[PDB]
Amino acid sequence: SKLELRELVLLAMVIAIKVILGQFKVGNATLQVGLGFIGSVMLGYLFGPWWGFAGGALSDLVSSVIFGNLGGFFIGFTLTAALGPMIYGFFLYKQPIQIWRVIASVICVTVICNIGLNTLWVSMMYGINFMVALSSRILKEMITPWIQMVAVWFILEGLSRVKLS
Amino acid sequence: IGRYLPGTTFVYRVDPRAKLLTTFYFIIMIFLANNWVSYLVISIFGLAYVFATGLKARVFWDGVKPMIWMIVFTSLLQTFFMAGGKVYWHWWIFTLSSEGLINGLYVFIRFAMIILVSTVMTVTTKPLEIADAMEWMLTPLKLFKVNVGMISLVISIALRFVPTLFDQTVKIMNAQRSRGADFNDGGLVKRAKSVVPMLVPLFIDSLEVALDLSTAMESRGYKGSEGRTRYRILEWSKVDLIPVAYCLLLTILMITTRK
Amino acid sequence: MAIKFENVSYVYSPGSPLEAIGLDQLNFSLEEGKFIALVGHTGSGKSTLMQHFNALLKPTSGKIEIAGYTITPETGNKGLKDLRRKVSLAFQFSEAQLFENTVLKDVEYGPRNFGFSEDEAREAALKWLKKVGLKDDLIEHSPFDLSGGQMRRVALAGVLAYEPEIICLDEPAAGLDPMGRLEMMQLFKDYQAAGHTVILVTHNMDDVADYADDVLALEHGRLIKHASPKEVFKDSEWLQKHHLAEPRSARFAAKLEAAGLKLPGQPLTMPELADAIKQSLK
Amino acid sequence: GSDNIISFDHVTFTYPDSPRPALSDLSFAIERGSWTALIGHNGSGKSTVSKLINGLLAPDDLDKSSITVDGVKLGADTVWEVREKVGIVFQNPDNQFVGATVSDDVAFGLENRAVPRPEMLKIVAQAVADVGMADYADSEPSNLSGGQKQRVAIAGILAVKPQVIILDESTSMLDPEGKEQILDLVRKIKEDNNLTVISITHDLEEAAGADQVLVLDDGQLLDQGKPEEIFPKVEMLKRIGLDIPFVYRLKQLLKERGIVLPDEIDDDEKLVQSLWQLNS
Repeated sequence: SKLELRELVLLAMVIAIKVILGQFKVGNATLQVGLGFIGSVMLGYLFGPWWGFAGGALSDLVSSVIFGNLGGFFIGFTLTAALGPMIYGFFLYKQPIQIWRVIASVICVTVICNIGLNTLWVSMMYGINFMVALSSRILKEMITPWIQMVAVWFILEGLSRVKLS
Repeated sequence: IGRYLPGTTFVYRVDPRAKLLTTFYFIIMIFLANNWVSYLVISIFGLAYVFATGLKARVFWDGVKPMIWMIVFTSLLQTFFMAGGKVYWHWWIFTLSSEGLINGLYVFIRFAMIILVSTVMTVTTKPLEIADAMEWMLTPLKLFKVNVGMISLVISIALRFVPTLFDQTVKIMNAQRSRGADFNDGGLVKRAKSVVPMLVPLFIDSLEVALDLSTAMESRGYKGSEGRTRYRILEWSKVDLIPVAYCLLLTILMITTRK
Repeated sequence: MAIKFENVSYVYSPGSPLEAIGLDQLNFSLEEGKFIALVGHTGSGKSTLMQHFNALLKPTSGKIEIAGYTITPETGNKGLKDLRRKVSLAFQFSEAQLFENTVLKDVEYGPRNFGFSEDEAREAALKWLKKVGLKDDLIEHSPFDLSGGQMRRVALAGVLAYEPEIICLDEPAAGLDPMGRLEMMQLFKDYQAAGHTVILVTHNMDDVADYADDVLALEHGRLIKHASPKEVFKDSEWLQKHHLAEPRSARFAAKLEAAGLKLPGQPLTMPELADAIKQSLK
Repeated sequence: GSDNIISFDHVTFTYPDSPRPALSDLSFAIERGSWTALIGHNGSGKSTVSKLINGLLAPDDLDKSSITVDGVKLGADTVWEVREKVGIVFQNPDNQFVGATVSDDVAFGLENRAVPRPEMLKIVAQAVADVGMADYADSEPSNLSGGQKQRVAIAGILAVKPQVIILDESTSMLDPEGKEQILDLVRKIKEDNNLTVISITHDLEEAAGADQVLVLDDGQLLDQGKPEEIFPKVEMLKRIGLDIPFVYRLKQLLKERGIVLPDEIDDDEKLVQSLWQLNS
């Protein structure tokens, strides 16, 4: 699509929403289970992987600047949040609504970026072993990602075709 | 929001580019320090940066708080340097040593220094000022395929409309809280549903605003990104000599202490 | 037998009574089934005050007796729901509230989970969708497929379908064509006649004079004047010293005074203005 | 003469639509220099008029329909050069606020024209001055009232120097305080630039003060008359679904009270004088 404008405003619009949804974790009672993946799934599904990936990187930038993060700024930190909407976009872009698509797309995001890369960026600058930051990661990432597939697939799927047509 | 406030108005806090470069140069200068005079030098400069630029000391706690007990454990882990290699022995080998203590105090000041310089970056600058600086550092890649016109546009709009969509959410939240609604009752199968009553309004709204803005942008004659002036630019003020000196002096002091 | 605020301050942070922040003092009482206008300059705190009614905010000082409950700075979040069936706030631009995939599911949402059954939640949503004047085929018909006007209806029926004792409205008629406001302001004027208090938060002073039994006025979080629309618009200087606007007929009466026609009493309203123009000639 | 002429236009939304045309007929013309009101019930399709004028929206045929904002005809590449003659103020100020600060919103139009910055500084500071926004020049839309963000929305238009200012639904969301203030300003801006204004649907002084009033119910133009003409239209206006301004309402209620006043009073001044007359 050459001459893309008015798709790009809504792009910034979801960059916004995802920046908003990163600060909000609700959550059940004891386990907080943060939001903000929704913004990446949104960047993923209707913008596509190679597009949403560009968004998820800008969603650190805007976020880092406003709330006085952290974030990035520092470059290998945004790659995680850029990667996130990509993989959701990879198999949800111009693709059908199906239960095989999400389970591959939810648990994977954890393993690749949320587990591996987030673990990596923790242990790099310090002497803490990669397997120490891997230890804490496996728990949180064996519990919560199954809570996303419940909200990710169903909530997106309506919104996928509710506003698409 | 989000924070922090530009000065009310305090002295300095000018030209985000130089100060962001000073922020980035300092966290590189936090590394490359091999001595106790190294950590002495980089400590009393970033320090001298703070209260000469005058801020209330209590404002710095907010940045240190979340990482404290983990980083204590880092500095606790490396205060025990013992048996780095060649001892998979012995009994209880790990023990307190000055070598680790000075190592552990290195990591405290090596870590805490990145949360001083960077904290005053956010506190002393508007978010758009940082963005203006960010897009300037971003510029030199114009030589590649990357057009940066739309990258700077998307950033400028999102940074602009993140405040609004926030305030629209609270209004929507209180709206559904009045006719409904309880958000905290326990369940997995249960309360994922509670997201929808805020989300669909927020998404309906965010689409409605992308409509109204894209129309106004074109009725203001937006042909595209190609070649149309700029109103809002950055100067180079007179105060900008201070960070060039502060950065260039500390360089040699750090050079001596490195070697 | 009233809605009573004593002695109610609200601060956004730690505070003491010297500060002017938020709401301050605020001793008043409002009658049973009256139609009460709430007016003031933007940033007086009429918005903040509105949120005290259903306890989205709780005071930092005083007490509030409203639905039979009592809201104190220590009041917890138990039993909020039985208060909000009785006391309903409707925010400006309530067509944003629409979420549900059907008009009738969006209006039922309010009665439902408020302690209505299913039989009486549909009964009420059906009752108040026709009551707020939608065609009945617009039931179903997902509410985002509807005109701007009829979304405002869906929103209203959503908040009125459980029929609260008190209803609070911030600029409900904003952005609607002149015949729309007449319909709306009559539906509330009819809802009042059914024995229910009605709160109205507006900067339009015209329909405050026409539709309201008494008005509250706030300047910088303090309550400056509580009286009926007539007692409020009497003063020329005091009204104008604060930034506050006469209703139109009051300005045309005072405009005839610039020409010197001597209109008897205080018309405030186009029927009352024409009748006292007819009287003042004779 | 006329500053714009719209030919017979049929316009629908065909995606998604066509139970109905939004207009299907129209064919109206605005005289140069004149304040004009387009009034109708929502669904008369007036909301789509102002967008068809600058080319953002288009007729169905493009052939039998002709839209010319005088001097220029819509459109092929014509569109962009038309937008140099005409600009619009929409209803939702927050939604369309394009600037970081006030003076970036008034400079946005100039930016798009490649006007170099030294000249942009002087035009922008002059435009925000003309709307009263001088002191607020560096303030932020978030922190501005609802009538202040339509002063900046209008100030951004004066900087690109339009021939026609179409107020599309502006003052929809606003207090009657700000409404009279905004219109009083546009009235000034109008006669110091000698413009043509197209205002849509506030009734009252927006209509009763306009030089030409077009009643658009429904999809087609119902009469064309001046404000002192069609507001007396009463039933034929009231059965449209519309209402009548104050002086027309006040003279109405006076007639039923036995006071008959001449059907030409467009003002409070005429009515105040007429009651000053009729009191002997």
